[PDB]
Amino acid sequence: MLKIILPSLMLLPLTWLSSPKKTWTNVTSYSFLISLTSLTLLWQTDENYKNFSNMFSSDPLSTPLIILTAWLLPLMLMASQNHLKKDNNVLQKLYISMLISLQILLIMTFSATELIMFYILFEATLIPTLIIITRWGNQTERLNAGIYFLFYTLIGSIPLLIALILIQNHVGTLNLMILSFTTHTLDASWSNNLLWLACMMAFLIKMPLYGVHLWLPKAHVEAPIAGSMILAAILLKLGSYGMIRISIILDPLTKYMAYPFILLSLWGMIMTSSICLRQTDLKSLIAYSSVSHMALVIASIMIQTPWSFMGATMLMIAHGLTSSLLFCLANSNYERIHSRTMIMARGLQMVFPLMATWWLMASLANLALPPSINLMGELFITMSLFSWSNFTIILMGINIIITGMYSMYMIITTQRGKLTNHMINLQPSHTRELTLMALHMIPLILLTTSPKLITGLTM
Amino acid sequence: GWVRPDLGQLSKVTKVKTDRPLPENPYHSRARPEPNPVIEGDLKPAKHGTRFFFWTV
Repeated sequence: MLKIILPSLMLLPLTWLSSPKKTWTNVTSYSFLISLTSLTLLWQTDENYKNFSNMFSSDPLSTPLIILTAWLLPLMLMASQNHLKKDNNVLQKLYISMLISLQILLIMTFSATELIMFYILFEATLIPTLIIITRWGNQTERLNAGIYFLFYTLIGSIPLLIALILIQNHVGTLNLMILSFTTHTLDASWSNNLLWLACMMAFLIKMPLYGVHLWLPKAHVEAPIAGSMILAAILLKLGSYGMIRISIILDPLTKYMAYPFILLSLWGMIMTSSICLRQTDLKSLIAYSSVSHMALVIASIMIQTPWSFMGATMLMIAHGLTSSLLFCLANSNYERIHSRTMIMARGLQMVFPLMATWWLMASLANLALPPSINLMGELFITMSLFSWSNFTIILMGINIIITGMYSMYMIITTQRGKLTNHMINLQPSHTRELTLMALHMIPLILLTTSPKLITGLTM
Repeated sequence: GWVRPDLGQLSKVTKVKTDRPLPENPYHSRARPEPNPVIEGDLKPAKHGTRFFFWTV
């Protein structure tokens, strides 16, 4: 792991000491190589997980998030290359440094053994995101968005610190291997239900729940792009990972402190997908879809079954890839029209007949297409929920219907129709922004060809 | 034959004796409580360094 996060640190001098004309290239290529060397930790020939030190470990839940975080960086970096091309070189390099800092801190999170390491890094991730959203957003609502996105997190996370501190004072170590093998059943009192809530309602904010999600549209809609990629791809999964790690020390309270959150997730998933059915803003449509997806992950982690954790991991990775892809696809048009309004430009597939295939595949990923790690996750958590209660499929099916609807409606009212003939500024395409979608989709196909990796702790 | 003392002869200590003994323990002092013992040892490095949160060394 050290061999993954030291080169990631060396990517920063590589930015600052290189020419202005040979800085995107070098850092992009070397980031791809970091992604390559982040495959050694998929060499798990055994059941025992990979401990490299007291600091760092890597389980089959860590490794996909690690690899995806190392893999997104070149994509963020190339997507961020048309805008801030007319920016001063120092400003460019500051953007690069923030993205690399995100990479490093997120790898450290997913590789951490203790919960306090994970805490300080889970919170250090806020500073790059806030800077990216605020200094490089295009609109004026970015400031309120940053405030929301920061303070929801901090409100949720201060109780988390208090609970971790309590657990240290009670057990002594706060390490995840030892909390696994030494976990006392809880006495089922209010003093422990508050502990459950303090441990959970930091991650549940970040995933997010439907009661608390207003930070995610305001941020996705206003972050330039790369912030949106990350905020859709791994910052939401940074809560699911934490829940999967911390739930082991909360049994048996999860059997009854989970009803409200499963229920909120399910109903609010339906609510969010219905919103996606009727939404003027494309970058908000993607965001509400992300809420409607992560709600299933919430319910799944609450059920704590093998099928459920499995499907949660699958849906995590799949949603991350396809959501980053859809944000790229919307940015591709926003870099020309400079409008997020979707019904503005609605008759493409004449000018962009190849991007319109990436659109289609991105949507089919989004809706439940079977030979895909999206439907595998959605199906397995549907099966877990049916085992839990047979009356949940009534809601999952409504979601499936609406999720076909808003995705196909997006495709239709953006591509299909009559071309907006008043748009002379529809430049043909960028090889860069075609390679982007290819690099988002080719992993989906590969992982569908081999989902033995993309499962989690339980398979 | 009583001679008057000169200027500074009555202003000095004069070394008496007596059949009396010394007073053993004036002030009627009680026994003193015993101080807390000192930890005898050649001190070593801290066991696993700082037991702080997650720092190794």
